[PDB]
Amino acid sequence: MDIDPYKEFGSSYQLLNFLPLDFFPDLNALVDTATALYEEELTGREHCSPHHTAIRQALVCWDELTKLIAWMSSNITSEQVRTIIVNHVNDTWGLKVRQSLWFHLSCLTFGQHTVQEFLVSFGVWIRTPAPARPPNAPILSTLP
Amino acid sequence: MDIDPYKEFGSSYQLLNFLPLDFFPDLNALVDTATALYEEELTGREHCSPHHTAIRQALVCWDELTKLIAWMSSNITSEQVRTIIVNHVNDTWGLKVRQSLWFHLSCLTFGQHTVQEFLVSFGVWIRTPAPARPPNAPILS
Repeated sequence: MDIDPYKEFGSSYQLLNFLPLDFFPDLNALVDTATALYEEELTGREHCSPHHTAIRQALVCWDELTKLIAWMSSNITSEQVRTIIVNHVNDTWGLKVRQSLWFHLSCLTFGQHTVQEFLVSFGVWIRTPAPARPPNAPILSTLP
Repeated sequence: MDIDPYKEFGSSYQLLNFLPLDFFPDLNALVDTATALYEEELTGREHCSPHHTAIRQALVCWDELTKLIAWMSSNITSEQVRTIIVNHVNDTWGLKVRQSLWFHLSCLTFGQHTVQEFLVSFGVWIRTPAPARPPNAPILS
C-alpha cells in the first residue's frame, strides 16, 4: 500500500520535505524534548493522542535501527564501512525520524492546526516564483 | 526513554514474546490481509483507530528498512554477508513487524479485549508447569 504517515494528521510528506534539512532539530534534542514534556504520557498506559502513538512508534522503530547497526557493527562490519552505513542512515532514516518527532512534538505543543497551516504556508511560499515571492518564510515556534 | 508499543494497547511485549514464532503469519500474508480488509481506511485522511496509526507506522518503518537493505545490498555488501544480515533482520525486526501487524489486525477484526484476554490466558498457560497444565493452548475467538 501507498501510505503517507502524515496523511491521517492533516498534512503530507511532500510538505515536510519542502523544509530545509537544517530546519529540524537534531534527534538527541527532540528526544530530550519529548522526554521532558511527555515522558509520563508516552510511557503510560493510555493512547493520549494519535500524535503520542506516532511518537512511540517512531522511537521504537529508531531503537530497532540502532540495535541493528550495533549488531552489524560489533558482529560483522569493519570500521570504515560501518561509518558509511551510519552516515547514510543519519542522512536518510534519521532525517525522517527527526521530521516525525518534530511534526508530532510541535503539534502537541503549539497545536496541530497551526502546524498544518505553517506547513501549507511554507509550501505555497517555496512554490512561488521569485518575482512574486515574498522575501520572508512563514514561521512557526520552536520547541524547548 | 523506555517505551512498550503495546502498553498503550493494554498489552505487553512480554505477552507477545511468549507465543511461538511460527504463530504469527508471514509478513506478506499480514500485509495482504491489511491491504484487502483495510486499504482504503489505512491510506485515508482519518486516524480511524490507534490500531490504524500503529499499522501505518509499522509498515512505514518496515519500508524504510527494506530501502536500507536495498541500498547497502547493491552498494556496500557482498551476497553472503547480505544474506546473513537479511537473516538477522528477518528473525528479529521482521518478527516484530509481524507481531505488530498480527496484534493490531487481530484487534480490529476480533476485538481488543478478546486479543488482550487471549494473550493473558496464553501467558498463564505457558507459565503453568506440565502436571497441572491443560494440554491445549487458548485459542483466539
